[PDB]
Parts: sequence; C-alpha cells; structure tokens
Amino acid sequence: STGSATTTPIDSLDDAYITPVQIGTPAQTLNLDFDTGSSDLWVFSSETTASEVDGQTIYTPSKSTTAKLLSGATWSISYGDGSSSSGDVYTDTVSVGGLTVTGQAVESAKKVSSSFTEDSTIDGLLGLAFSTLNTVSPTQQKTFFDNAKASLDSPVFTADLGYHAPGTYNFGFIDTTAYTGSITYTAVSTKQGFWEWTSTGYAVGSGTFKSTSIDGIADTGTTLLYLPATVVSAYWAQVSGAKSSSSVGGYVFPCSATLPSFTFGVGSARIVIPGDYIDFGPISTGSSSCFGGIQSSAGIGINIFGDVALKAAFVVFNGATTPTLGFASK
Repeated sequence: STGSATTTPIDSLDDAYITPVQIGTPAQTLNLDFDTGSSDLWVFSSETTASEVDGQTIYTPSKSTTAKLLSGATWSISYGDGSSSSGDVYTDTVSVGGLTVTGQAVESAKKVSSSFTEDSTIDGLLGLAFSTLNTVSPTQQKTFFDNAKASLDSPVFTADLGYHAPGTYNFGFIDTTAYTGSITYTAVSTKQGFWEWTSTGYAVGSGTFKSTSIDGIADTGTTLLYLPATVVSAYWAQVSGAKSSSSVGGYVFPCSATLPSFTFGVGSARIVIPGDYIDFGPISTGSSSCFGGIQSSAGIGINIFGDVALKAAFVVFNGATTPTLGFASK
C-alpha cells in the first residue's frame, strides 16, 4: 500500500504545516501537524477542556463506530517550546492520503497548553519519530508509520515541504519526479528516539564550505534551523545590522536586508537553503526588526534541522531495519 497527502503552511511564514487526517467511522477529518520529532498522535477532542478549545476541529470518539477506549491508558507530553498536552487514549481507524491503519492509538486531549489553544489551525499532532518516544502509559503505543510499515510497498515516508506553498507527505514510495539529481542517504542513530544524523558541514552564501560534523535531528515539527552558536554567528555576521537579542529571544536582522543562503552538507552532497527561507518577518507587527530563521541550539541540547532546512530538500525517512535518511535537492 501507499498514501499521499498534501501538507499546507498554517500561515504566511510557514510556521508549521497541516495535513488532513481521517479518524474514525464515519471519517472525522482533522488537520494535524506531522512531527518527525515526536511519537504521539494526539488530537483536540470532545474531551478537551472547553475553555482550551478555540476554533480547532475536534475528534468525538462517541460518534465513531470503530473507536474503542484503550482502558487505563493515559498520555502526557511536553515539547521543546514549552507547550504540552495530556489525556486518555482510544484506538480507531486512521487514514492519511488513502493509507489506512486500523487500531491506531489516537490520544485524546483532556488538557492542552495555551499555545495549542491559541493556534486554531492545528487540530493535533501526528508523531513520526521512533515509537520508543511514545508517551502512552502503561502500554507504550506505536506511531502511524510504525503500524503501517509492514503493509507499505517500501518501509519509507517522504517529506516534501513547500516554501510559502503546499507540499506533500508520501508513505510507502519515493516519487522520483519530486526531486532533482540523486538522493544522498546518510546514517541515523535511533538512540534518542529521533531521526538523528550528522551533517558534514556548512557554507554561508557564496563562501567556502566548512567541513565539520554537526549532529542533529530531522524535525518537521520544529519551524527553524537550530545549530551550534559558532555556525549561527558565522551566518549572521554576513548580515549588516544583525544581532542576537536576549529580549526578543534570538537573532534579529533589519527587515531591509537581503539574506545570504545557507548550505548544509549531507555526505558529499549539499543542500542550499535560499536566503528568503531564513526570513521570519517582523518581530512584532509593523516592526523593522525581523526574526531570523537560523538560531542557536546552545540552550536546547541538540541541533535541529527544522522546517527551514527540510523545506529546501526532498527528504526520505527510511524505516528499513537499519533506518537512514535521504536528502535530495528539488
């Protein structure tokens, strides 16, 4: 089997991407944030505290003839941005782009933190990291991909995120029309539950490539590119007036600037992030200070190849017995 679904930016900055997902019988379609940095499929629901729902579409398990309470199971998750959610668990039929999994754990939110409430466009998350990170207790549950894998034509999914435009998540096949050149595959460590890999270096603009190993994660659920402070300083030093602002929370730059590109290495191959992809617009409405799309990972503990980096590539998440990642230009 295969599946193919379009993923759409939630706003004009590509802060996140939403993909429609069918849950239950009859189908209830929710727009979920596919997140290769986490491993829970959770949704706003009829159980979510009413004051914490503000425009999201909810899953109502009582209206699904295939929903079953997973008795005694609870979940609770905190994300790197300080947001969180928790609740109980149903199993139900879940379909993405024509690919159907029966018995998928659908984690129903009883509580969500303010940033989720405040984002009316995201009805929940669909985790695509390794199932070892799934938070369901006392019986850990499998991701949608893990449940689907055995049925797929090939044990892979691909992320093809657009810049200010829709893109595609495919399951079970690699669309050879969706990228240019060849796909370069690189090793993955699953030890922390992430799609963790080592980039071979970077360049700023037209500058020379610096060969240096940068361990990090391919994370579709993180907006920006978070890299070591040395690398990030070297980038922003090429932008007149750019500075790190403790009050804003990262590097800012004059909105009048034209940003240089940023290249990252995948083995001997190179992925070029155009400068425009690094512009996240005014820090507050009407400001002439703009927020940078490359930020330091120093306070995180891991480097994160988030959407800024991934949307410059066609990315293969290869879930073969030994997982690997593939990157191609597009």
